[PDB]
Amino acid sequence: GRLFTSESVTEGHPDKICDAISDSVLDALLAQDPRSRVAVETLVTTGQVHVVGEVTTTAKEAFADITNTVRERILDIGYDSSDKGFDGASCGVNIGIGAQSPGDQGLMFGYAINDTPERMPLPIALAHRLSRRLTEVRKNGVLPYLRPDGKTQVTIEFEDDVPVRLDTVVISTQHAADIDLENTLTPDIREKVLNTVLNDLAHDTLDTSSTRLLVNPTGKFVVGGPMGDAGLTGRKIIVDTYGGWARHGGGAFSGKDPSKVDRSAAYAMRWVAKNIVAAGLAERVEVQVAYAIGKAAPVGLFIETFGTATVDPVKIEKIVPEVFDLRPGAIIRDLDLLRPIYAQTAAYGHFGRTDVELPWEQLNKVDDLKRAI
Amino acid sequence: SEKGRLFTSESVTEGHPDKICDAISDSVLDALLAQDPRSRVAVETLVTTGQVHVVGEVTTTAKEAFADITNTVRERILDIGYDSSDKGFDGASCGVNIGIGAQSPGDQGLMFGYAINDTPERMPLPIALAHRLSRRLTEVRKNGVLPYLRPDGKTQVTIEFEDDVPVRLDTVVISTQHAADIDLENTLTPDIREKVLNTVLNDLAHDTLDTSSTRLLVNPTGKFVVGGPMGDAGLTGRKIIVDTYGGWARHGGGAFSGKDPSKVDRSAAYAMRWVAKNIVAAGLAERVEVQVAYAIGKAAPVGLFIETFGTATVDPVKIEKIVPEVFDLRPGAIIRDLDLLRPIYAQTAAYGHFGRTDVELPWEQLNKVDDLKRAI
Ligand SMILES: [Ca+2]
Ligand SMILES: [Ca+2]
Ligand SMILES: [Ca+2]
Ligand SMILES: [Ca+2]
Repeated sequence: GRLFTSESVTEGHPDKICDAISDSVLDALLAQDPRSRVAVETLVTTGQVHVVGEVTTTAKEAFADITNTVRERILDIGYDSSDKGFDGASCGVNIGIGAQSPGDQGLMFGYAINDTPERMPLPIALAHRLSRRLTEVRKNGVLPYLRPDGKTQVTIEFEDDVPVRLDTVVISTQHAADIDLENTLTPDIREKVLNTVLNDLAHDTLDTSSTRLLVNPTGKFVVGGPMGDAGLTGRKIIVDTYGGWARHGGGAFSGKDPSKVDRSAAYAMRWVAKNIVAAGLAERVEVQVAYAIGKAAPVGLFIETFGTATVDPVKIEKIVPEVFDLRPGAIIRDLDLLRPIYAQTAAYGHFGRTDVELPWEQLNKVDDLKRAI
Repeated sequence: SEKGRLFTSESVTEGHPDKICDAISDSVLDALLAQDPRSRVAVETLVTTGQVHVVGEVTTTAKEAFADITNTVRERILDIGYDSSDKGFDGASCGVNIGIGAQSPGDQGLMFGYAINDTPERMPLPIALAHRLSRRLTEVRKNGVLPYLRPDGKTQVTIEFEDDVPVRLDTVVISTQHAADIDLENTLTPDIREKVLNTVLNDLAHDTLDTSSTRLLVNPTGKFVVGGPMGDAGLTGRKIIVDTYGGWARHGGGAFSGKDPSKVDRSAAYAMRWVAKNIVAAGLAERVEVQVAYAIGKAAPVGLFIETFGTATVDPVKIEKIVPEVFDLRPGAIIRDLDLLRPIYAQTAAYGHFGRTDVELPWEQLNKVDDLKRAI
């Protein structure tokens, strides 16, 4: 029986702090100037944030306010005290962003699979559901002693490609110093985080009766975030996408405006793949787009259905570029990408989100595909 | 009948800002390991216009090496070739800030490795060719053949595959920094074709890849005089697909540079490359993805899974059985057997960690082929 493990992290993980700050700067600029060009990278370490990169924008007032946007995001994450390892109101904030006033050979992958309602691979889907729920129970006061930093890991056993057993769940979370790990943290996390997520999913074949749950296996986790650590933007690209289950062409998402094809074309390929499986044309699919210098539209569109197609895969390949307009400008227009919608994507995955509606997750092309067959 | 598949991968030179960071992070690692082989290192680097910021955490007895980190940083930048503001960056005069916490002295995981007989080095062809080109691009700068070149650069390779055979080199893009006085059409383009593209193709001598109609584009966006961190920013661990298999294989996550070998994200990824390469070299498959599964509380893997994509010459179940008999995949054993507690990492920080034809790395040795053949 094959095992597969994926992980997720909360918004309080230092690498995710950086992704969120980078995309908070992006959203701030897009809110005032939708055509801003942005390439913003964030570093955090003990007591400090360093935001660098380049921007072309007319949004000078938003640019001036970046320092405050940074602090506010850190406070929203929940870092508001040195006791927690980090305080957005009093940490160091340094800005080294160059500012001015105003194709390529490419491959990009997308993936979808009918193993979850959100059409994601089960290990990453479950890991993200758990990291989101972990944060939710902190913020809604159900478990008020929790602190922001955390990580989830999910190992599933498969038999002939069917997920049959939930093998291991690891949940590591930051928490107040007075909390008993064995008699308070562990059962609260089992009841309020693991069991609620498993009930939400109600998976048809995943046996969770003998799951090994480990909560804070390395013990006390009182201080977290950048304290005694460091984070950078774009260091969780597998967490951001498919958890290792699918191939990745390279390129991080956060801090990049939608003109960056690494972001927008990856989003488009997810959209294509999700609509293909939701249309029942395959149970799982990897979609690959090929772009060439000097041509807007793709020079190639390839799929792999792993034996699960219900129609000829060559037919699927033919109809995708008829149904979808995969020119970069069309993707931007059609998904309405020149809007401040990115800070929300910077933790808990860019794909398969059950808590927010994202343009590239909409099943608005299922009918189109069915008509084209 | 399906249209031929296209696949593109890319590589960057040691002068690309993200690779500058990988190199600085691993140069700090090597400096520490040279004095204290058991140093714990998690060192991240940021560069932007005129400045380097090195952060993270270290546990080491190598206090003299730690004190010298600022000089190690400057020396790496100068070795890359950034020695002037005219080039965008000067290792001797740029800002260098160190914010590293210093002190004196398992996990649920999955990691992938891959190999394939599409190249001599048993790497996927698009990334192998991209890396050979980026290495050669740097080589002709440093050896004086094309002395007007400057450090920053990028290569991209698009190949057409028909029924899994690489049949055509579709496009090669070579983007390189250079001196201001250089004629792009009449000097740079023909020099790059002759000294970089043609030499690499002749070295490779690929039996099926037709290069007679290759579209070569040299600096398609024009002049590239200033580069590196100038008007840009780089960070450690932002080229993980360049570092590995160029998108051809699955990646479990985790960057390499700035991490000592106790980090399983690095050492177990290296071990999986070693396993996959030996499996293919032993004739057990033409291509293979190897997946190792670790559990909290157990040193040895709880699973070892392979995918041979229909190319196995023996039962894949048998391959799965013999791998953990022949390879000791306990983290402590990988570290000992590959001799990882040595200053060998700065060299890995550009041009790929896998498939290197210019340097001999422990995880690329075919010293387990005989063992595998005896176990069948
Ligand atoms: Ca059901
Ligand atoms: Ca529709
Ligand atoms: Ca041997
Ligand atoms: Ca024997």
